Amino acid sequence: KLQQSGGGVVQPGGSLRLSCAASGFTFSDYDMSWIRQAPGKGLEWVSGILGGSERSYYRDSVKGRFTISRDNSRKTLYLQMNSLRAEDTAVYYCARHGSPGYTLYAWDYWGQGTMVTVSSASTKGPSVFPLAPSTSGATAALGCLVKDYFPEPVTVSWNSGALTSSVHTFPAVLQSSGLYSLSSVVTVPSSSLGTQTYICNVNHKPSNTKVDKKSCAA
Amino acid sequence: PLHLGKCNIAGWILGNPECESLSTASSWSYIVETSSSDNGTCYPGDFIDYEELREQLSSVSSFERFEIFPKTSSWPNHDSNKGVTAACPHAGAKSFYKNLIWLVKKGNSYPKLSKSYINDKGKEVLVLWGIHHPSTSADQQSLYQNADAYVFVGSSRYSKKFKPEIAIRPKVRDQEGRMNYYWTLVEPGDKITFEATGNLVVPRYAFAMERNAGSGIIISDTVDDGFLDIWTYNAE
Amino acid sequence: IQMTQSPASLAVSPGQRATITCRASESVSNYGINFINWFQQKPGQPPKLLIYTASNKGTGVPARFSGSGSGTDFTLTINPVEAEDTANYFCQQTKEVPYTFGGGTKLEIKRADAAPTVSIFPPSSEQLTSGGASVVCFLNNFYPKINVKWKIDGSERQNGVLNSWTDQDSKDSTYSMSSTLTLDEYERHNSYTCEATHKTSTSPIVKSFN
Ligand SMILES: [Ca+2]
Repeated sequence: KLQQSGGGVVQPGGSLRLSCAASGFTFSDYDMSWIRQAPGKGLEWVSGILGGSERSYYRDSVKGRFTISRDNSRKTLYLQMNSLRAEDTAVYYCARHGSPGYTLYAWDYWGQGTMVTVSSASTKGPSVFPLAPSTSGATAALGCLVKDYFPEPVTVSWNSGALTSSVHTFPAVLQSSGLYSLSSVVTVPSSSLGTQTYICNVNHKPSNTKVDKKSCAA
Repeated sequence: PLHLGKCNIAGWILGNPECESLSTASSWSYIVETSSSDNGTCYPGDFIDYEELREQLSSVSSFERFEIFPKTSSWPNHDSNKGVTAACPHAGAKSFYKNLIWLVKKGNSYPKLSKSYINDKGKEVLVLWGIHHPSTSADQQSLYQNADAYVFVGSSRYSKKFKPEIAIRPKVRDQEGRMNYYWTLVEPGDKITFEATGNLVVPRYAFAMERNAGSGIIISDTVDDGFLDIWTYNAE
Repeated sequence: IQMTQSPASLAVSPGQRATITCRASESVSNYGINFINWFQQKPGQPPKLLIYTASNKGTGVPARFSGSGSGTDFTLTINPVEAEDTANYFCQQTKEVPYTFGGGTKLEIKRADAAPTVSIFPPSSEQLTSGGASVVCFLNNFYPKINVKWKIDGSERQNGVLNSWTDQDSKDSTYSMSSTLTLDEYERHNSYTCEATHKTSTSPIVKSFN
């Protein structure tokens, strides 16, 4: 029961094509679809395509420009996204349709997302700085500074493993026409730093970069 | 016993908009109607096959109103929002039947029409489509451009090819257009096929159903049958 | 457009039941049918089917979740409200027609008063090679949200440099981020002090001079 999409950034008016991938079988029959989630709120469904007698359903705010297709052997559906307005930047959840029984009620599940982004502002991978410090407690709270990146999303993993605890932040766009900046933190036993290695990895997939550096004691 | 409060079976299953609402689900022995006469079919016309339809809708397990093809996107090439009429109005505004879409011309010329539903899940799928008969060739060309135009419903278990008969019938609800109503049934095997250069009122809603056999108690003019026994004649 | 709309955003302890509700323009019921299919989104990652057709609870979903309503208006209800729910719930696509997403509700969960637990930080060497100077002070794990200020012991407007942004947490209120941002070997002292005020009568954390 699986779902896999993609695409990053477009300088508006360009065309894009979001792929999607299925495993969880029987793809030859099912209906499938996308729902982009608008930022700041999120809104709605951008196409509904059928299994047989191929028929295509759209939003009247979409209808002209989008083409939704599928292949049944390599077993993918796509969204060809055309003539793009700043209005439509969202993330795209690829999603199927549980029909069986009579009606066609709804979609049981949807792929992680892919953030399609519409802007003229060139891609920028994040500057990566560590954050380290006094009075000794029980648990020590460290951090990782990710600064000035564009656009979206970004992923801060602390060397895989110590990701329990580990809150993250919601990027501000420091008022430059781009370049988000988010801040991440651990809370970890005092006795794990000054001994254990604590790394802080960040992936930004659109700029095609993933990086980490040990946050070093001062 | 399914019992309609606002209208006869014409307008209810077509969706005349005094009809709308209805009741809670379906498995029903037989229909009961609150009988409109002058008010039954909205935009004036003959309901073909209406009494056979009277009894296929009698003993029924379930029902589904589903979007056969959605009004919106199903028809890339035909102007899908323009037909609505005073004959079938609502809120004082000029409405049309819920379960079908009156398809008038998009920007003057009307190409061949391709649409089809291919069934899968076995239940009896009831598809309905009206057929419109312009008052005059004025009423005619300004709606479906081809003055020589037809309608052909493909089946297997059905085939018919229609054709408009244009003439001015007397006024019914100020309408010298007259329409015709037809209902096929596609079983789990079949793949329905529509097509036309005009005069078609295409389905929006349509029904998956399952029947048995039954009924028999109704109004003069206008499972539980024999069971095993009941608790008297046999075991006690 | 065929549009639904919710009973906004209100909030509950993790005590028990709240009702998000839907109001559909037309009737989306025929019957033995209905339509509305509830979806939950975790505020900061992907969608979840809970209740579909108002009534039937999606196998795989929690029990606490319940729903019912006739055809025009609907209601979602999660009875023993859990720390786990708390996520931006939608109301869905109605019939088959143009398919329309109601737009959502927040659902905030009310815990005991907490914290902050302030953490400060100097800027790193490599930010500083680049002329960057920013100072990060974490606030994590409070409740409610909070008032933050800096003490550089100078008089400038308020201490400018727009900073903040935050989250919600599956288990508390978490984590106000606030940072000051300036240039090179500049700034002034080594003095920048978060006075983190909340429902507390103070939470001072001093910078360093060293
Ligand atoms: Ca009725």
